[PDB]
Amino acid sequence: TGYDLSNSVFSPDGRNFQVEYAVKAVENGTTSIGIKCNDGVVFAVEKLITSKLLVPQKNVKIQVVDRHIGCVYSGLIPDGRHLVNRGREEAASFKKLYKTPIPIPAFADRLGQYVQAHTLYNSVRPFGVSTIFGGVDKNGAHLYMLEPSGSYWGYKGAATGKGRQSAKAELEKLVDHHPEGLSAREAVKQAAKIIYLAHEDNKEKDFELEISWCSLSETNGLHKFVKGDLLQEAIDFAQKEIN
Amino acid sequence: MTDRYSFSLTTFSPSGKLGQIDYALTAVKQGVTSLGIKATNGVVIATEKKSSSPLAMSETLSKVSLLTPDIGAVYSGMGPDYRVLVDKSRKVAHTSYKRIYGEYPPTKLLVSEVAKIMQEATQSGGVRPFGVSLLIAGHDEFNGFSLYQVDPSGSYFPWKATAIGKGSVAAKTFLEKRWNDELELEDAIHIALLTLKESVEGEFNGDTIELAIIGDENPDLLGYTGIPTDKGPRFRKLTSQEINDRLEAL
Amino acid sequence: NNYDGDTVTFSPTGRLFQVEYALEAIKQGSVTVGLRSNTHAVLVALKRNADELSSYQKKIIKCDEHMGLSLAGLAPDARVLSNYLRQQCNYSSLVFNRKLAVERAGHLLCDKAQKNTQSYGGRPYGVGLLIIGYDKSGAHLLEFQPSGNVTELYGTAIGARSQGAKTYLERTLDTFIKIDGNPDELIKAGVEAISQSLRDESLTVDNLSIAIVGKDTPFTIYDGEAVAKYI
Amino acid sequence: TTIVGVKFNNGVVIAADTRSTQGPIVADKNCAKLHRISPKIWCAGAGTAADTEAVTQLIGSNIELHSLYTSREPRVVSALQMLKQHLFKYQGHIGAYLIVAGVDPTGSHLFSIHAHGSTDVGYYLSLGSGSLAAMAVLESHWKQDLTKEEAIKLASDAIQAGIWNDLGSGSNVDVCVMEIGKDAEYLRNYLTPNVREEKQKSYKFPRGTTAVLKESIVNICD
Amino acid sequence: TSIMAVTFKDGVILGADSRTTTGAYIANRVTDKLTRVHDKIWCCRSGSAADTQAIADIVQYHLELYTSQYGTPSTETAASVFKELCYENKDNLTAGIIVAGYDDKNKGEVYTIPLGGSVHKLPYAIAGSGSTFIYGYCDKNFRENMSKEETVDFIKHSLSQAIKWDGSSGGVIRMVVLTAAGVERLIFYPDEYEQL
Amino acid sequence: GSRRYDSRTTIFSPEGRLYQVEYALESISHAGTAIGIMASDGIVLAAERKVTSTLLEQDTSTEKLYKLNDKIAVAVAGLTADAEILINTARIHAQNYLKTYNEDIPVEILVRRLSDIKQGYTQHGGLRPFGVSFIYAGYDDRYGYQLYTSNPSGNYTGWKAISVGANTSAAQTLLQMDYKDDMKVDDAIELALKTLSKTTDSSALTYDRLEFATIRKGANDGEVYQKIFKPQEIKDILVKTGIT
Amino acid sequence: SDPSSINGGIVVAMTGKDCVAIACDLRLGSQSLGVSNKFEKIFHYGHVFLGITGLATDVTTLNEMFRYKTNLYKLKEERAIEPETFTQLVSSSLYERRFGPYFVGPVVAGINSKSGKPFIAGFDLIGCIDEAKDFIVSGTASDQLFGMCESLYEPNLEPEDLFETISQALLNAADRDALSGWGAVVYIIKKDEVVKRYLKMRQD
Amino acid sequence: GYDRHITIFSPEGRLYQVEYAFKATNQTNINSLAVRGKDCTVVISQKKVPDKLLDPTTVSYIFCISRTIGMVVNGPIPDARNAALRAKAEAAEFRYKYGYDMPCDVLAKRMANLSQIYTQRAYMRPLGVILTFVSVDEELGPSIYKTDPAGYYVGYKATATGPKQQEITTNLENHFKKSKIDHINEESWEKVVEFAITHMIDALGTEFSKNDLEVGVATKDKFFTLSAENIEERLVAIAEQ
Amino acid sequence: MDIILGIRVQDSVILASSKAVTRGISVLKDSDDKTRQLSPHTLMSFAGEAGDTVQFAEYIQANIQLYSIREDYELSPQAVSSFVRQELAKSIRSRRPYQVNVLIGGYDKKKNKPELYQIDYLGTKVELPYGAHGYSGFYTFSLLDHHYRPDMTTEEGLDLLKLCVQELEKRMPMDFKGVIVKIVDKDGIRQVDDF
Amino acid sequence: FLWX
Amino acid sequence: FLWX
Ligand SMILES: [Cl-]
Ligand SMILES: [Mg+2]
Ligand SMILES: [Mg+2]
Ligand SMILES: [Mg+2]
Ligand SMILES: [Mg+2]
Repeated sequence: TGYDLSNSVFSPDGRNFQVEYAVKAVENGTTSIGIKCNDGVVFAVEKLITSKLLVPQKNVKIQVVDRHIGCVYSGLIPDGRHLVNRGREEAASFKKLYKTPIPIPAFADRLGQYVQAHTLYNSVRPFGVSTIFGGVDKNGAHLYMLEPSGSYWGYKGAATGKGRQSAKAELEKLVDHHPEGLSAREAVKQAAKIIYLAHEDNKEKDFELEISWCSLSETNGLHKFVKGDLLQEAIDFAQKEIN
Repeated sequence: MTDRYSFSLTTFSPSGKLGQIDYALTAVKQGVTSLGIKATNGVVIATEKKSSSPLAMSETLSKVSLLTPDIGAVYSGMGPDYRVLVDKSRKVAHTSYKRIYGEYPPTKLLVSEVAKIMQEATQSGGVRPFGVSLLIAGHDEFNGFSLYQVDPSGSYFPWKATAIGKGSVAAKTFLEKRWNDELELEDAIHIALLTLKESVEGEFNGDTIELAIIGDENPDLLGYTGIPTDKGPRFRKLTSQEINDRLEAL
Repeated sequence: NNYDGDTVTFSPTGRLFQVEYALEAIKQGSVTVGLRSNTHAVLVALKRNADELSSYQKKIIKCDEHMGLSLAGLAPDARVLSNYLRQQCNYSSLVFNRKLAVERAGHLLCDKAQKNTQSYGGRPYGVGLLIIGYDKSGAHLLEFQPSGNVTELYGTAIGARSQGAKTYLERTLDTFIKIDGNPDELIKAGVEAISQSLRDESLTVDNLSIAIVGKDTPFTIYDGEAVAKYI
Repeated sequence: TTIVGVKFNNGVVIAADTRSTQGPIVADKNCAKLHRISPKIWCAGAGTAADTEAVTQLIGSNIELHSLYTSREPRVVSALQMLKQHLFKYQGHIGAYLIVAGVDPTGSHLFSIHAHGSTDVGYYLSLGSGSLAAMAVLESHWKQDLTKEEAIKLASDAIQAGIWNDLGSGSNVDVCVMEIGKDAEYLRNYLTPNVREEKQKSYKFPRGTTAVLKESIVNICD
Repeated sequence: TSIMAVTFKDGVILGADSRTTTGAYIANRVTDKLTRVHDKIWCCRSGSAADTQAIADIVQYHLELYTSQYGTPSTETAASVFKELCYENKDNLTAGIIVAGYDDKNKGEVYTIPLGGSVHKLPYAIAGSGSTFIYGYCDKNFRENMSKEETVDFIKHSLSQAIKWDGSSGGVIRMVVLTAAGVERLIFYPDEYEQL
Repeated sequence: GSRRYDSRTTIFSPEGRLYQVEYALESISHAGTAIGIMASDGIVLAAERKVTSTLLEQDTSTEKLYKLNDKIAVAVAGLTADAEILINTARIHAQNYLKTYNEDIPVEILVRRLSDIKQGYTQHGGLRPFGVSFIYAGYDDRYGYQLYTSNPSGNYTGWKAISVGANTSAAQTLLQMDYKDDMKVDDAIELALKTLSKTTDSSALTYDRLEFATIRKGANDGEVYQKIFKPQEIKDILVKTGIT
Repeated sequence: SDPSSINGGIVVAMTGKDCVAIACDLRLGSQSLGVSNKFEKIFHYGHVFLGITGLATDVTTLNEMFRYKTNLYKLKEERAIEPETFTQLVSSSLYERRFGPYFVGPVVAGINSKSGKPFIAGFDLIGCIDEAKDFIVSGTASDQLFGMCESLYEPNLEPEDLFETISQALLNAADRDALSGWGAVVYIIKKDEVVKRYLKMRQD
Repeated sequence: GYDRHITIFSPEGRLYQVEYAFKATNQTNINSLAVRGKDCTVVISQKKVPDKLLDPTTVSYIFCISRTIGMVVNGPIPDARNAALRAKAEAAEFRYKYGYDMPCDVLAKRMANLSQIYTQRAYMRPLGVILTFVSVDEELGPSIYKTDPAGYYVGYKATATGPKQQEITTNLENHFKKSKIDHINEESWEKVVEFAITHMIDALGTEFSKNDLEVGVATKDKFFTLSAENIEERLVAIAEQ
Repeated sequence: MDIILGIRVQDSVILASSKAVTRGISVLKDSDDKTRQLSPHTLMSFAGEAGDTVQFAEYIQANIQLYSIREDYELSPQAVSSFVRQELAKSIRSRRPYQVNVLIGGYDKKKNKPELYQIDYLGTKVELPYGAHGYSGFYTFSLLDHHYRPDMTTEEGLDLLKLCVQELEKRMPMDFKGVIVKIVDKDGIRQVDDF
Repeated sequence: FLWX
Repeated sequence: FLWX
């Protein structure tokens, strides 16, 4: 054997073991989710409070690309930052040449082709992050999830990290119970609940909730963080549901 | 990133063998039988068209390739490796000869350029040798008709007649009995079809056999008239019909 | 085991051993403490000597008039990263006439450390940093790890027996955070914190290294007879 | 130089004069301005003689390699695109003015290329110093639905206008006819209306007229 | 040269003369200065024939590759690609281009790109040597939300004057109509437009 | 990364030998024998073709003996393809020298440069060395007739008579036995063939398995002639000496 | 400062019955100053003859360059280059320096060893080929040579007659040019013998 | 045994990384099928959307390379999208350089030559994909050309790819033995799509809903994919016969 | 720089080179040796642009000295001249060409013959019985055409050279402060101290 | 220097 | 140059 010692090597199965190993680093990370709604998308993430010494609200994990795209990730946080830095270059060069802000599907493939490139050579390591991202373009709302292999699809709901199975089960219920669609303000409250429910799989340390959203009506198609009254309203909704 | 493989993947073993060249020759041995016979007034190169599937159109896949109007090539071994070698061989005939001397290279010098490309894959960083042996038949004014074999090592030898690949050992013994220095081109085509029938197992007709000649100039294939010195290509690929005609008087 | 040859290889459980070994170099390094109020941020560093004839390895580096760090691990790697921060702080000044935000400083170090953990031939940085600064949003303290993970904290400590100081600061959090407009009292809390990480050795005059930045205080380092006040 | 292209129902015909000049001196009285890019794509060239010949051979070479790669007869638009991209790159420093004509699977085509890399489409075109003499004849006699024999007559008449009236053009008329479904026929010296009259005298010198200092056998052998 | 594009109720119409000149010699009297960069994005070319053809060919390449990946590009996107080439290579190019296209959302749109490489979105645009003579006429006569027949007349009368006064403009008046219906090519001969 | 698959072609053994040079020499020891013999009035180059087939075209063939310029030739032992790369380099180096100084290249200068190229492949670049040994037979107006050999190490030495390839041990003993300094070309021709005839792995030495060349001053007055022997000429010289 | 007319000199080539002739002057000067009366402008690579007029440093450089190329040609092809092929090599080599050219007016002459056909050709400095049945001219007195050749020349001259015609063409053209003359050389080329004659001409 | 890790020859003259890349082809567990009409070329592929959270519209293995050329992939989506983007770039560049639309067979050869390089150069891995290119070529007419990780390519009368490829192949072979021709003798592309789906149902032995299939159609001067409703209309036609 | 002459006689080559180094309206030096020994039997005189002359001479000298050590052999005068010409022939199409003109006087020990080569800054080489560079030629060439014989002795060659220097001192506008004379023969290179 |  |  030894097929798993080098990136971009096919095993006799037809598998790249180094990519499958990167997935393990993602499964180890904190829970992050995405919810597609009527006219936009909602992103939420679990921030483990390691110590009292962590400054609340001042270790932001959700990152904006251009002005209209939100990116959240689970796994090696630095690898995620490197991917968003690339995303920001791709979105800048697209806007520079074509004038229009980059469509979400176009943006998704720009990350997709880049992550896939890091499975083509033994001189690079695959990305140790699953990335949930999306926003609002001319064709409406789009939610995407991107994996270390370079694999990505469009999603109604997405979840990755240690509490992915718990989150996925809760996401599948929303899709079934709301076929006509979920509203932006509803999706924020649901996002809070699903992070709190998915925290059961990571319950040693207590956590800090962080939510962001793009909505054609609520944020005018731009990416904004949920803060103050709207955040506390979503936390209270989630606190009521666990009890 | 970047090609970090700047070192040889082909090195000498303690026994003095170059492993990757030996292994490349093993790949050629597994390859389908192709042969070449040199007559007094022409050269014939022939091979079986091993069809991957009966749904596949074996006309689209060309094992016998025109390199210049007066030079043709056939192979045994890995088809993809052959395809890119034909592309490089056609281009090098232009860049390193025709664009300098305003005429097509003689057979031996084009063979020498193809050999050089295959030798470099034997020594250059981060590459395996080519898994093919070529048979290159050609004509030129000052050397006349000639037939050459080119091996993965980059070595080339001139032949009166030879075969390469699957049943080459038996095919070479067959050619030794039949070959003389007074063979006319039609006699050489006849022997080529007899020799190839031994190695072919399934169907033997103009649709499963690929055969080309280096013979007389073909003015009809030139595409234009008015220049007396330009008399047309000596390379001609025999049609499916033309092969079947000679298989009746076999 | 078989997956620690270089930084480009993941382990079957999804670990980067070369990064974890770089993290180990910090634990071997001498203790350094960081803590802040709303007005001031303080670095306290226990310096280490080769023997009694040798000098004490300087732990604290100035990056700009409003920013600087303390180091624990490979000092040459701290020099490379501190030199990079000096340039980024300096670029912000010359081009934008703008003091570099302590948060951006962290983001830049993170992205520089990360590139060394994904590429063949290179190696991770073998040092941890505590960056203090005063910018347009008040006092800040950062913890840099060579994995690329940068974290904003009220207080922390890195190096050998850092857990002692980190537990103390976790208890004292409510007290030292409200030491506003009093440099000497915030340092005393930092000196008392690092004292929880001492074994057999005590704080002497050429042993202790203190740095402070604040509202009306440029980043200034205190060594020798200047720190005798706090023993 | 005078070069023309004329379209007829089943193909295209290009013609040219045979005069090469160095300033006011005629360097070549019978030079060939008609070049084969491919068997059924021919080119007429005006401007710097070396530039027209070099650019014709380079694209002709690349078209042959492209034809072998694609297993398809080359197209005029391919020769046109490769030429105009090459000429544009050199910002007019390659002084080649070409009439590109030919037949391909798409049909019959006639284009002109200027040194700066502009291309024009037409049923009749003329380039070179004698283009205005030629274009006068073409504008007078050209009509839609020319026959082969009419297009050759019109093309050669347009060149003759250049030969007689333009000092840059002279000697003979070369023609190339590219008809659909047929081999292109290159008619080298189609007309020779400028034959040198018998000289009044033979200037053959009595043997020994020239004074000689030394003789020696030169060794050409090994 | 005399070129213009006019927006109207159903879309946009592009007009141009058919004359190419070296000095006072007319090299081509039946030039097609209306060139396709996409199914319903066309441009009018003025200035260097060589430069405008090279630019148009590159833009057509960029929009074909854009279409393969992100589907139909906007008229604004096409104008942006023209601008990028014209602006970044301003020192080596003599090209005044009018970009005109039909979206189904945005309807008819006209962008003009002068020598500088600047972009200007306008209800209608005129450019080329002959345009100078019809600024007065076009300003007085242009109305927004004209019909097809009104816009064809406006362009025909406008270029007719441009051709009459400018030696550098002449031949036929080519036009290209861009609507939801599709793409329609129109031609008008001297015997018609001269005696308007 | 790629470190895993690097043979390290340019390193020392614990004994201070170059692995790849030693293994390349082992490769050459299986190649057809080539002999050079230097006489007072010319040089002989003889070489045994590797186990010939009866359908090999013998007359329009070149395996062993190559021409570098009008005054210098080489006999090859090893990979023919490798040799042809080095020969084309040597042919160019000769023309560069002629272009620069308007004088034919001295033999040693050409040999040193070709040997310096081989040396490079043993010290840097991480590539395999050339699996080739040369016998250089040449003439210049400084040293007259000269025999050299070069090997994959890039080391070269001068010789009165030398062999490379197969059975050099046996071949060198026979040459050392029958060679003398006042020898003529016609005598050296006989010695070269007699040596191959005894050291050959074949049953009997025949014309079709031999390449032969002489560099005499046998042209007309103070000029050198290279003679690459034709099949019929080898057949005649083989009968004349009484081997067949 | 016109490179083609600093050093001065002329070459002329003519075809006869189963023969070719190539001739050149011997002057090398620095404008008005005559420096050398031994500077030959005709070289040969096997049986192919090349005359070169123009800047003398480029005449020398190109001779050395074509010797180099024809030597490698012969080693690889195992035969002497033919005039038609050499003509193409000259053209390629000159056009390689399209935007930094050799200031030369080369002239190829020789008999194809296979066909036995007499062959001559001329080139501009950029490599354009001028093929001719009758004659090729080159140099500072090319106008004069064109006038002499066009009047004196007739087809199918015997080697001994062709010698008189080319010699009188060169001599009388050189005497009307300030930068040409100072001696002349004429090569008479038959299938398998070549005679080289030095002409007696006025030394001013 | 490092001769199994990179693209160098094994003692028996094999490239194991090429062979393992072929096995990656079937990792998706999807079967594709291509057939030629008189005027058209139809390609059909199975569409499996296991996750309920997936947006099914974004799940596709068929790509519009150029206006005329369509491509279906058998293999993982990352390598599929890698191959698609390159093919799109290559087809666009070809049109710019040579002034006419890249033919289906020439693109196939170009992509196959790229694949061949990954089998000879060590630093590049082969893509674990089989690319099926379809068009109506203006010279050769209805065209199917297929590329694999070995760098092999050939034209096809019809073809199938995936785990149950052999069953679909013999099903088509038996039809062309019967019909005695090289294509589906049918006027409209609608009925050629119906043929393609019918013969896939017979070979695989499974029934299809509108969301179980993905259809691409090449006509003269455009290639297009069918919506769920276009397929549903097509499934209704088969059922009512 | 200005005046450099060369006369090849029966058994030797004689190089005369002016001693003046002028810059503006000041003769800075009147004892300048405008020559380098390339090898024991090869001498090169040089004249042209300031700086370029010495820089080029010393560069050639270094290369010929390197060849001598490497091969333990002296390059023929013909070989040295061919090398020097090619360096100048490269130079002329450089960014900044060497504006240096040279005479190469050598004794070929193999042929037992003196050889004089005249090379200008373009790389124009000629073998001559007598040569000059700059305006000197306009006087000395016609004088030597008259008085020169090919079978002259070294003493006759020096008298013929005195005749040239006298003519140049009479008719040349500039004061070149006399010449340094050097003889190249079978015994090598020696300088005439009293001229 | 064709213009439009 | 030679023109045409
Ligand atoms: Cl390719
Ligand atoms: Mg007008
Ligand atoms: Mg005169
Ligand atoms: Mg005079
Ligand atoms: Mg590989």
